[PDB]
Amino acid sequence: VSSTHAKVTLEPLERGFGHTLGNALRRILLSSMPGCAVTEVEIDGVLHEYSTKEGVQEDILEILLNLKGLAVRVQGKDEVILTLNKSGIGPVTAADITHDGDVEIVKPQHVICHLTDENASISMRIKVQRGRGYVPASTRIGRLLVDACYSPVERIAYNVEAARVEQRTDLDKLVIEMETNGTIDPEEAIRRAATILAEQLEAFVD
Amino acid sequence: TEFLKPRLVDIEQVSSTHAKVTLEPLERGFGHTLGNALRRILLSSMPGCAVTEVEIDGVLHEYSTKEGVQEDILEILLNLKGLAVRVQGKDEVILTLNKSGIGPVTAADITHDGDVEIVKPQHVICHLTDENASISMRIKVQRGRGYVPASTRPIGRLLVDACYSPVERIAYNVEAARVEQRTDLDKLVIEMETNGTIDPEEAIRRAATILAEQLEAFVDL
Amino acid sequence: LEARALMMSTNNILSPANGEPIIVPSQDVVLGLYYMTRDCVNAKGEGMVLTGPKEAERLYRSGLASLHARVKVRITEYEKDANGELVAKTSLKDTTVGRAILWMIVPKGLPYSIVNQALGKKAISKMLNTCYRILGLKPTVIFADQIMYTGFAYAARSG
Amino acid sequence: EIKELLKLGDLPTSGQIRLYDGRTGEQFERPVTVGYMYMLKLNHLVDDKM
RNA sequence: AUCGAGAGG
DNA sequence: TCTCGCTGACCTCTCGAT
Ligand SMILES: [N]C1=NC(=O)[N-]2=C([N]1)N([C]1O[C]([C]OP([O])(=O)OP([O])(=O)OP([O])([O])=O)[C]([O])[C]1[O])[C]=[C]2
Repeated sequence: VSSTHAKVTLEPLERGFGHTLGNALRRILLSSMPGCAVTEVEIDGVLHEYSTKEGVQEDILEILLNLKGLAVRVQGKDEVILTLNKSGIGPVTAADITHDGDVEIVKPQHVICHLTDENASISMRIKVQRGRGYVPASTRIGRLLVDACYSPVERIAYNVEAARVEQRTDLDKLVIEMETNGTIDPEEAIRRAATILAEQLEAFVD
Repeated sequence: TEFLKPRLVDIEQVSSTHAKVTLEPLERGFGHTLGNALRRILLSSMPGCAVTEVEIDGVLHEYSTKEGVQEDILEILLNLKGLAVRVQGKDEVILTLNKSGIGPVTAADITHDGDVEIVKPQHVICHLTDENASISMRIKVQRGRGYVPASTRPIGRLLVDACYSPVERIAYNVEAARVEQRTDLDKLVIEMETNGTIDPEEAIRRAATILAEQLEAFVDL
Repeated sequence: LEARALMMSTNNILSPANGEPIIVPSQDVVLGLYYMTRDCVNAKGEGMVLTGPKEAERLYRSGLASLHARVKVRITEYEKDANGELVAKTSLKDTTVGRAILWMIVPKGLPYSIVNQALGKKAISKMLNTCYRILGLKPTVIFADQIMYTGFAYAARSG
Repeated sequence: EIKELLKLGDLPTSGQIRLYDGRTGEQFERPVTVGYMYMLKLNHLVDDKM
């Protein structure tokens, strides 16, 4: 389908194991996958989220939402700071961030803001932290706390359909609806989730 | 971002059948995943021993009665289906029951075998009413998993539906655990009810091994 | 050949007595759609801005946000042009988590206002009729199958 | 009287209990009434009719 | 086959 | 105009007696 959307199917699974394997993998991908994403941002123009800047097409909520949409990879830093200063006429693009060695952007063409008047401009610094899963900004509690999506998965879904092998009719087939943000290959994300789940129960394997 | 590994910290035996298993060092969100996966695997794929065939000398078919026995042959077959045994030697074994005189016929009356261990010799199979009557049956016990009906693949042998799985009930609860100064960790407490055939720790090991064997397919490309 | 071309259940979308669709979600599916699209005051996850329906689904599955939470989501919708081409429109709309999740099965070419309400039987009937009028036969049958699946699933989840 | 009998058995008086989905382990969002109803099998078996 | 008595949808 | 015959009022299963 895409470099971020993939399909994997396991047909010969025993009865009742589809809702075990798929559910476990879905939970691990949703809540346990490690990753780094934007969690904080400070804007000179706007002191608070409620306050609205002048000279930029997108409101503060849209800016925070685009920051949430940003997918970033950090090499060896737990918390890193990325700064963006933009001037002229045109949309504010993720490629405008000053390049850093430890920080990489999978999709440079990610719009954060749209510039309306050349008189106004924004200089913004974003904080990126490595974590696991999705923690809302409300639970985290002029610093703008934005939601952080550490887990690379964008959507995970599984569906169990009966598949019949010769002489056996109760066997189950599992198909995976897997969507990623482009940080890692969705197949490799499935591999990571399976590895994590296997390593969790290593203390019980005979 | 290293993940903690759960450990078997306590296996409590409330009774011969009722047991509680605790898994203390679990991360947040892993308790429910492990509990559900282990509960499903324990309720589905635990092997056990159940009665498959019963041969009575004076009985030709299930829908008959034997003189001196208060219970019908069908009821005797149901009572033999409700029999829990353990075999260490091989899967297939033959048990012979013989008793005479007035009095209930219990699971202790089966002839003693070194391999076969009857966990509950108290429950009755049939009753003998008058002294002259006698009962003589050959019981076949096999090892398997799940429910295999007698309909799915001589005169005088009585096929019995095999409820192989020894697990009766599974309940799991996730509670907070205090490891070092961390409070985000939680513990998984698995509650088991069985027929006495399987060891709860062995049940946990078997379930985890099945889960890992299934997961290795996803681990590989 | 005549069975396939005339008597197939896929060719029987509309009633012969009147142009209303004859296949319609009912019972469990209607209850599921009505549970998804209904809203509640002070539900868990209220007031959070979402980047799309997929984030709403993620918060629902994670247990972070309720299905009736009144949130603000970015929805991209398509409307047919004069020549019939599809042009997208992106905006932030006041909706709920359930409606955002439901929007994923709605085919391209329909307004978001169809799902931005508590969906009864009449609402789903009108939505199916609109889908048939705008898109055609095969999109209508695919949409009906998806609606039935979603309604069954979320009626089961509703308890 | 039904509520009192439920009380004596250490059961909720509303007649509804919290159920968990077997396939996922996720609690159902609303309480579900659970009890014992006398079910009958009618002489309308499918094998006699197929 | 037909009739009578039921039953289900 | 009003009596006065003549007309009309889906599918499936089980049983026994002629
Ligand atoms: N031609 C003709 N003559 C009849 O005398 N009957 C017919 N058909 N049916 C058929 O069977 C449906 C109702 O049966 P029922 O028992 O399901 O009642 P119901 O209200 O629909 O549901 P429920 O029983 O759950 O209350 C009905 O449409 C029809 O096709 C039943 C009687």
